[PDB]
Amino acid sequence: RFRIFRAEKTYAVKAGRWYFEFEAVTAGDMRVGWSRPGELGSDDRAFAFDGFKAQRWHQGNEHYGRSWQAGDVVGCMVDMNEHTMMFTLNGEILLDDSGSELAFKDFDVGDGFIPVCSLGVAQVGRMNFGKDVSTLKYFTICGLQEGYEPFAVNTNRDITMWL
Repeated sequence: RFRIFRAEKTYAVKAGRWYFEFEAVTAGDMRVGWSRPGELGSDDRAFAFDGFKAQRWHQGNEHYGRSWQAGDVVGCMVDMNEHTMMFTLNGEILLDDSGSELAFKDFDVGDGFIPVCSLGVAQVGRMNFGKDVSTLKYFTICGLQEGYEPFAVNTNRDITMWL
């Protein structure tokens, strides 16, 4: 079986610019990206980078970026206002075959998104939401100046209020 990891769904983002990292400890079959709350990216429920085969997945697959080596770190960026997603591999922005840095675009906000990843057999990968921002490895190279916030910024609050 595959192991699927996701942020707590209450923390889904519907606006703003958000960043997290995924360390590929092994270099095989894993995927990482953004999931709606409710084969990652084979359907409409997630938008994912496949660093094993160098593909972007949403409702199907296309070549995008390049494959990881063990120890590489993927940066995952979503702009919920412009409706775009980008990925970096060791800080370098990945492109599709048309030369675009927009991994995905023009999606509907719906109920928002949470970070997600999938780990296949014998795979090891770790999401870092940046609660300790200094543990992010490539955020200062690409993410910080561009105005993306570490996803942990959205998960520090644990109280809600009504009336």
